[PDB]
Amino acid sequence: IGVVHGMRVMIVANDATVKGGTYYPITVKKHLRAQRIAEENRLPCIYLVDSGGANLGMQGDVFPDEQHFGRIFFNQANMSAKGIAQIATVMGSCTAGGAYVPAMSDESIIVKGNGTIFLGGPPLVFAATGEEVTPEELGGADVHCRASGVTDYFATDDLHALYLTRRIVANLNRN
Amino acid sequence: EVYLFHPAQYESAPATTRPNVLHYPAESTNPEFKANTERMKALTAELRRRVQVIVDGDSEADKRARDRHISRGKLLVHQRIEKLVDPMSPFLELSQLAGGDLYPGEACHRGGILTGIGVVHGMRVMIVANDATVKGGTYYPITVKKHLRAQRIAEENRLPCIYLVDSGGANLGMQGDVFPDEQHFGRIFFNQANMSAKGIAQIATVMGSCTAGGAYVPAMSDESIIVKGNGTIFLGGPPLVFAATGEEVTPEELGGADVHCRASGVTDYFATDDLHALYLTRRIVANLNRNDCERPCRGREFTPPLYDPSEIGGFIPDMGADVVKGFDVRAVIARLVDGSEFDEFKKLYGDTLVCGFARFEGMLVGIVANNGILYSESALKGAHFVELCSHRNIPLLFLQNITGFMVGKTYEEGGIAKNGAKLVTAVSTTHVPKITIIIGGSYGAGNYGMCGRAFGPRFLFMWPNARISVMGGNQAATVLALTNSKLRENEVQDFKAKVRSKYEYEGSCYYSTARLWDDGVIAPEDTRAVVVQALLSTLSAP
Amino acid sequence: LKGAHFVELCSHRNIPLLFLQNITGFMVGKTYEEGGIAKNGAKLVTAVSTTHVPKITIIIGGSYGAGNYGMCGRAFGPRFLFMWPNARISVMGGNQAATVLALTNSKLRENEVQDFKAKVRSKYEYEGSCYYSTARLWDDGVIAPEDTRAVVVQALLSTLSAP
Amino acid sequence: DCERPCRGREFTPPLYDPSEIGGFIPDMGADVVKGFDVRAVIARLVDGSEFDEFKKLYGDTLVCGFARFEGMLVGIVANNGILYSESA
Amino acid sequence: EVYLFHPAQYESAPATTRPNVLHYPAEST
Amino acid sequence: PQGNRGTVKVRLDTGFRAGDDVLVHYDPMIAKLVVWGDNRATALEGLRTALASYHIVGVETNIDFLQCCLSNPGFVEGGVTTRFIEDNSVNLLQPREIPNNVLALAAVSYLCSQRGTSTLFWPNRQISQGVCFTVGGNPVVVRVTVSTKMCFTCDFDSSSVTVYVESTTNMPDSSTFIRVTVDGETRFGFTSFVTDSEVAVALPQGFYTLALQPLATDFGSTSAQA
Ligand SMILES: *C(=O)CCCC[C@@H]1SC[C@@H]2NC(=O)N[C@@H]21
Ligand SMILES: *C(=O)CCCC[C@@H]1SC[C@@H]2NC(=O)N[C@@H]21
Repeated sequence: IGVVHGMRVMIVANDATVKGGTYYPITVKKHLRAQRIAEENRLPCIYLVDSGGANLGMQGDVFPDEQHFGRIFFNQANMSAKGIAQIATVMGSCTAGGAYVPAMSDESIIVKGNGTIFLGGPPLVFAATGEEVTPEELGGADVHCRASGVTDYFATDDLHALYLTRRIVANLNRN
Repeated sequence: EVYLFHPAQYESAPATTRPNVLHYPAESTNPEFKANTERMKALTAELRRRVQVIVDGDSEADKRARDRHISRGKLLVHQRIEKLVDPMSPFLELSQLAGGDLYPGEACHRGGILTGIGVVHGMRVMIVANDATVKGGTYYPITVKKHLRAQRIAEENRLPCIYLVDSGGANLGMQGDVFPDEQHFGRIFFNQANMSAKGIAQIATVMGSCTAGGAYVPAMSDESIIVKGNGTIFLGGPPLVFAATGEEVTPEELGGADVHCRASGVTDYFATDDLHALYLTRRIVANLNRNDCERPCRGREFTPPLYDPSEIGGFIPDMGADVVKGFDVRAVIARLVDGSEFDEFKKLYGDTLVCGFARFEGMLVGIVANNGILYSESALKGAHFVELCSHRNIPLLFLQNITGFMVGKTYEEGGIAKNGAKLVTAVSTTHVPKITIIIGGSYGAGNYGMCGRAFGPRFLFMWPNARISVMGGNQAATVLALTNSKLRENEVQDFKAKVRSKYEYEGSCYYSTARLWDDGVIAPEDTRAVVVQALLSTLSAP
Repeated sequence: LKGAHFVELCSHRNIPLLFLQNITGFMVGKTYEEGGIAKNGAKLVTAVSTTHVPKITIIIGGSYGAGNYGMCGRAFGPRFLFMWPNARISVMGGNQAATVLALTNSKLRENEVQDFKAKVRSKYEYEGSCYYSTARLWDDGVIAPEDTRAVVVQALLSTLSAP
Repeated sequence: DCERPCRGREFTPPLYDPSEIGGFIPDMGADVVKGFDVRAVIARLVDGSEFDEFKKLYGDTLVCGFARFEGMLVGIVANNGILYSESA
Repeated sequence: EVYLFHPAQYESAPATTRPNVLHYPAEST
Repeated sequence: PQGNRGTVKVRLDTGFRAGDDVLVHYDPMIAKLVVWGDNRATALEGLRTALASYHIVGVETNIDFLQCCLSNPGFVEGGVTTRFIEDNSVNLLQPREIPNNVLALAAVSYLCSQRGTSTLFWPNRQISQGVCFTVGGNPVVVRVTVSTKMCFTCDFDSSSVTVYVESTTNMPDSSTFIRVTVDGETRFGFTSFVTDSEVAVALPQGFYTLALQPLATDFGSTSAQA
């Protein structure tokens, strides 16, 4: 829980230095706990997204259940419906299920070089259609900020992304 | 060397380095800039001249009527406004140029009625004052429409209503367009009763006459004031009572102040003259147990715009032309918002609809402005931004310069109608206050997508260069010429010229204003001020 | 006063209201104005305007002037409004309009009195007819008197789904 | 402590001494009871002796008006004679 | 000479001229 | 300014403070002001300067009479007879002229006192205001048109005065210091004090008090009949 522009917010940031940011069962549990605290205290949520996705080694304990990876999106949608702002800043990668985090937020930010959003990664698209595409040309900042419309703010680097996040928080009409 | 600063440093930075500051300096040496400035100056001078001739009167008949009005011990309507409102306070007069060239043979100044938002004892109120110097104060259809519009604004903003009544009644020459309908003279009493039921105070001060239907205005108000000499209230006038019972009675002994203040009980306060009447009105307003503010927070730490509004006209091209040039609406926004700061929402997606956040004297406002042809992406962006502002209770400001959507088989196949419908639905179903200003042209369904008159904005104003029509004049000429196969090749230019002239005449700002299609014409340099006042008027809304 | 009290009584019971308009204004005179006839008409108008029960009005006779306003006219939001083919709606009666305009207009000469009265009477008859009102959506149609009951029933049923 | 932090304590004491109110009060127990103007009482109870009368010429036996007690707005209804239909 | 003042002047006036002030001096004699 | 000045010593002795009410027929003397110099002429000049700086608002005084006596040639010549006051009664009782600049500045100061933080705005119009003063029993009226840029234009007979108010500052002594530009070329600051009955301005030209037109005591008088 941090203070941005004098307002208390709940900040959830992926650590890409821990197995590439992949979600362990404990990672999902901690994310859900943060969402629960934010929802019951009406704290706006900021998600700094840099994660490979759910780890396939323990997918049984991560993907299918009530308190599992989809509950993140359930909580995000329900908080957005209750007027609690959901902000996503894509500092890195978000693949498959994680790609819902920027798309289901009220406002989203993507960094140019390192920000990529796609439901199907380059390995999947090559295994499906036999085509080779880089992550940048598949789900980079240009495609999602100029054509797709998934993201709302184009960030040149991490510092610009954090500035844009603060600007988004500044314009929440919260007394 | 990498990531040395903190984002708060950029947030609190001089205007040169603050990244959310719009930088649009005036190209004062550019000949096109000078031509645009000259055009805007001429238009604004004409606007001020029309307002001034309305205030001071032009013809000799106006002078005679004003002399008769003064000789009766009556104050003029604008003088009544000046002496009723707090001495040094703003007054937002709405339909200044209503009734202009509307009824041939009559100079219906102000539509026969002055409506505005004033400040009495620090509280914003809606003032509706009849002008007895315009055909004796009789209600034209435009007069009824303007009175109803003032009542609508007051009801939707919970502004107490003050009616300074001096009117002969509905004019019998046009009774078909005045008496019978939903939006006709009885709707005034319907609105008055419903506002009184909702706790919105209705105050009537009878400075002159009120006959027949108008007599309901004092009687249906919470508190009423009648002036001794000039105040008369009766359902049936002396001509009617003589034609009925054969008796002759003067208006004073029929419905004067004594009979309605000592015996009838219709009125509550006896006024010796106009000044005493205005004093009693102020005393009534003083005793409305309305709290000064729900929240005592001020938040007045704002910075004026960094660029002079007086050069806005330099960026505005000629709207009436064979080929209309395009301009960046941000140059306008930089001259209207606090510190020229503007957080753009989707800077790279819409690219023809600019959506962003700004502040007017510390009040946060979402701005939606046209910057070219509407596409599916622009409509989706506008709808998403309107939803975002609605979820945050952020008021919306629309800046309309629109020439329809993009046509073509590909665009229809992509669902442009569906996305335009999404934008229209988002604009229609929101509950935040909405203010729209026509800075350019509003043509066709695009108007509907940009919070037109039909979509219930709190206020709507037009710049003197603005044009509103079902379609552009050039577009109308081309389409009508192409469709009309009966037209001969020898008679093409004359037909195009005629239709262009008709659309120019019926699309002008004055044509719209005379018909209460907007809430007045304002100069671009005053735009910011107007917006602020409008925003303040919405602060008492539920 | 009786009409206002009855409208309040029906509103407190959620009883729909049916107005049958044949009205030629209020009673004029010094005594009646001194007694506060405008105040009582205002009470009736307020009661009609501020009620929430469904209201249906039918013009069976004439609706003239402020009396129309007191009897749930078009401006006061009835659910439906119908006119009989003999009905007339105007700001004032044709004879009343002719007499008042002739008496007020001092410019008019004695030689040109009958023609002026005939012209104004014809204008009021033309603009007050049921068809003139119907063509301008001032009502919800013209119905025969013998069908009136049926029409009312349908209208009432249409209001059964109202909140 | 308070729903609304507004104070509004900028009031003025009555301009006439309350200690002489009894001078205006006649003997209630008497064969014929004299009448007095209740406004003289009101002038010694409200802020600045200010009083906005509601219908000064209609009731004439029931004085209705607005006043303030230490900045608090209050409607005053006072008897000033026999009740009539107009006064009621 | 006619309508020279503003009603706020009468609203903010000394007790002698403020028109909504009740004047009932005691007839102590 | 009391004490040891540059060339003279000024000493003021008074029994009244600001806010006190002087009651008539009981000690009519408001104060006594003494000035010491090296010569009689220097003492007289110092007394003139000190009297010019003595600003009293609320009670009529004889400051103008004292200035006339001090500036009288007979007094400055030397010793004068006892009947001197009776000798130069016409000269000493000369009325003080009030230029239109003083009227305009007083009206502007009164309007600024009326204004709080509200902005003067009427769309496509100049806000109209009026201030009524009494000059020698004459009800003079100043009509002012004010724009959103805090620029007043006051109208007199065949005369117009433009006053641009740069800034205002509320002094702790219930007064206001106003910086103005008269016409388009005369910049200066002055002090203004506004009551419900008069407006006082301390201009570089001197000190002036203009009485507002008194309010009627029978405003809205309805004595049941006439
Ligand atoms: C000539 O004036 C007609 C050209 C077409 C006008 C264009 S087509 C795209 C825009 N949409 C619309 O309705 N009018 C504009
Ligand atoms: C002739 O047609 C005019 C006579 C008056 C008409 C009467 S007076 C009483 C009723 N009220 C009203 O408005 N008209 C009716």
